[PDB]
Amino acid sequence: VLTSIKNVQINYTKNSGTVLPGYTPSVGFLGTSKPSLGFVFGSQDDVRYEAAKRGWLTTYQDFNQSFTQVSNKLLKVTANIDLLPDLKVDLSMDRSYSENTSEQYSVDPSTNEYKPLSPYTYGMFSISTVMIKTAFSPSDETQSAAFDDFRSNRLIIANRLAEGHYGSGVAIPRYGDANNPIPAETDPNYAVYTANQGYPIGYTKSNQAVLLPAFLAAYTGSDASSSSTNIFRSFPIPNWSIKYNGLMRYKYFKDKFKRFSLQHNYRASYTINQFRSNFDYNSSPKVQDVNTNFYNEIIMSNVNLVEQFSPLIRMDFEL
Amino acid sequence: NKYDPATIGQAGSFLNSNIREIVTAKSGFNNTNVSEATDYSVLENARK
Amino acid sequence: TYYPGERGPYNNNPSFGASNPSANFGGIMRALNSTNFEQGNVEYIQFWVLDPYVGNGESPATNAGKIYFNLGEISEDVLKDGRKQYENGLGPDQVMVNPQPLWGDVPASQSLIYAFDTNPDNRKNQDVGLDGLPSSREGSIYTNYAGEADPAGDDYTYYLNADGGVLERYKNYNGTEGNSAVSINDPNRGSTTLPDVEDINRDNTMSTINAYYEYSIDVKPGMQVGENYITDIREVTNVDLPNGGTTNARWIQFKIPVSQPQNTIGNITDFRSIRFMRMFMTGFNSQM
Amino acid sequence: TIDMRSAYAWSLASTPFITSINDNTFNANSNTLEYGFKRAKLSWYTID
Amino acid sequence: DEVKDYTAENEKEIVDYLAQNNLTAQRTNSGLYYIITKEGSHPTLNSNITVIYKGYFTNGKVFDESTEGVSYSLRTLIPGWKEGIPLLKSGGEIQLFVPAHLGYGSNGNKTVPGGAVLIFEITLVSVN
Amino acid sequence: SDFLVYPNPTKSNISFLFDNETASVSIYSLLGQKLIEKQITNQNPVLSVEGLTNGLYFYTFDAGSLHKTGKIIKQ
Repeated sequence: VLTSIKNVQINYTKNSGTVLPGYTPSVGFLGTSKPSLGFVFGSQDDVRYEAAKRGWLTTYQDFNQSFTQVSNKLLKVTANIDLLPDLKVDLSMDRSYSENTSEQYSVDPSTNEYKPLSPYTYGMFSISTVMIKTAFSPSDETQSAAFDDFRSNRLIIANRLAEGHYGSGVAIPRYGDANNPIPAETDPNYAVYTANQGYPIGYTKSNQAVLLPAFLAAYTGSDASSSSTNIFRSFPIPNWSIKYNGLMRYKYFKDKFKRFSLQHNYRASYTINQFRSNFDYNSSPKVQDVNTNFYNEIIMSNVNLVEQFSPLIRMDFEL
Repeated sequence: NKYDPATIGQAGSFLNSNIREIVTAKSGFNNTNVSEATDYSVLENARK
Repeated sequence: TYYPGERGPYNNNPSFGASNPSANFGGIMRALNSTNFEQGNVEYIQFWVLDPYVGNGESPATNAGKIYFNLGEISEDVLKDGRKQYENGLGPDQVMVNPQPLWGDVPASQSLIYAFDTNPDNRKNQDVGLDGLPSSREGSIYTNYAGEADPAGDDYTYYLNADGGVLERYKNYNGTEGNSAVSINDPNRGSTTLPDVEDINRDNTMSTINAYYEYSIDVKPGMQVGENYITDIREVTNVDLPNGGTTNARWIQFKIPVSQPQNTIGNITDFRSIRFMRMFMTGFNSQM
Repeated sequence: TIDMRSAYAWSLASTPFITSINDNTFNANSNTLEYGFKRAKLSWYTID
Repeated sequence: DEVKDYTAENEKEIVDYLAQNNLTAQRTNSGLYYIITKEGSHPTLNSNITVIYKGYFTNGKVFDESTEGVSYSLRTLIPGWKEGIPLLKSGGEIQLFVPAHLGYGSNGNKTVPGGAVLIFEITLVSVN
Repeated sequence: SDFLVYPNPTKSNISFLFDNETASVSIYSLLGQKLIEKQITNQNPVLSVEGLTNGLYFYTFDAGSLHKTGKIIKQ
């Protein structure tokens, strides 16, 4: 029953790049292979440790140049289906992931051990999702079912993340128990403790790890008790384009029609314009910020869910 | 210095919690000679 | 038109009719687009004004006063309570400051856009003036005039909806309550569509500084060139009036040099940031 | 010249100071309703 | 949803470490083991402490050393610190045996795998 | 975003949305020519007509080969 598919177009681009400063040795007349023969032809494998051990990285202990890596992935799957003789469906699956890593480094004077210093990561992410499950719910300045789901899913996601953090062997500490009572008004954290009562200690309503997956589960129609609480997705859900020149066949040969075609497009994307690695997410015992939230490994400022019926429908017919 | 935003009004800082509010921005300093244009400046919907 | 004997907006003086009218003020203020007077080399304030002691509708010769100008950082907290009042954030279902801040309800939320919606019920609940009260709860704040129809004295009346001469029709045209009716066909036509906010330069922040320069001119019957910043006088002999009569006129040109302030209020030393201009009339006894 | 005589660009003013910041002539220093006790009526317009 | 329980394993690892190395440790009611090596001449829930701690695993491999005094708020720290630091005055030294649920949780972070017992040697020098 | 003069009846500057290639705007403004001749770039398109006068002005924006003319209003 799967013989309907006609084509499956697959495009997959993967760009990479590496800048390694402080590389002492020179090159030859016809070229070089000193770091590694693969590196000259874009190996992208770790040559920092090999170069440091071989002794041809700079020995300056206050070196101010950053080892840099870049990696872009771009998937553009496309397919065609002919479920009916006149009904043509085109599916698309787009994904983009750009990641730039940077760090400084030193070389230990003894043993020539490469030592990274303040590594950080940033980049962009984009994927084709489907949010049609909440597309037609009423929404205005007075009512929204998706926004009510957003408000409700924060506690569910917070409980899931607390069970993930506190490994269920002990009762999850919350903001209203005797261990963490509501402070007096003189304490700065009075309003923060009051605003979130049943929430676990590190996962408040304003925690990004709490209300990002809550936002996604609310506006994609998924259930918060089972949806994925990750930032990046893996499988891009297809967007579609349906064309139907089929109604004319039934009885419209003599029913005043000579041309007839319906069309429908749905294209929905989930995008993070810039995510970074948090410098506060480290091994230090300080694990909570001023808002009493746990530090997140990846921090962003904005996420975008863009849904587009272009067109929702197109009835084009010539009488 | 004592204007550390991470130590606002803990033990010896020069800032109170009122530094967080625009209404009590000047009441958020423990110093005396504080002026709204020299020492600090407040915006209410500053765009990034 | 300045009425020293008429109570101003949001005035709650228990004894206003017994007060000397020359002790009152009536003022307006405005935001300047270009605030750098040193780079722009703003040399003076020049105005051609009409002598109010010559024409047909002349003031009495004893009605002398002063007009003050202020240039610089002027507190745009019109109702001095420390909070910015924007009336697009008012209503029955909105969060207000938990204790009333001495002038009326002020929204506790954060303003985003200074614009009303287009719902007439919301507009009626919101367009209530800088007091924040809809002329029915004003008497709780303005106790000394609670028995009047407009205790705060800030209702808006359209000039084609008023009665009397041209001046009386504009007497309440500057009231901040009810001046943003949704429909243009309302008997009290709007005269604006923006909410009345305590933020004049539209930078979302309510300034509270008072560092400005003060200049002043005298308004007297016998003003002559060479003094009081008067640089020119044009006497118009006979002007054909619409009723077939004739009248005399006297235009006076003032050039107040910005570089020579008469006083300095607050800590201001240069003209590199002149964000507001205010002018207020004072010292008059009768309508001027 | 920068024209300043547009009627809709003027709005009600705060209580002013006359001699200095320490001059309480129009009750500009008070923190009560007396801040508005000296305000008389002013209409500003352009006859239609 | 892959939550995992480590309380029994963490407690058995603490007991094994306290048996192999000759140490006597008092126990709290939440599973935290503390040894007060020395005292000086009590920080509360709101106090900016200064510490010279050093935190390693049960095998001695240090994951977070601080030989220079570092200032913290004591409300942002892991629950093990919140339960151990207020047990000594200024100038004292304490040794904590924080389990996984009182430390970095059951999921862990960089250089700290989930479900790992963390041994801290903290020197509270200031309650500023 | 082809070519915009956002505030046409302005008591202030002109924001002049256009393409990347820089501009050579000018003003003549009611009678003859009174060239202003600013040097608007791609990402700093701000004019200055706030001081001159009030009237219906002629502008000739020049993005290289993109000579687009029009009228602005000083309020």
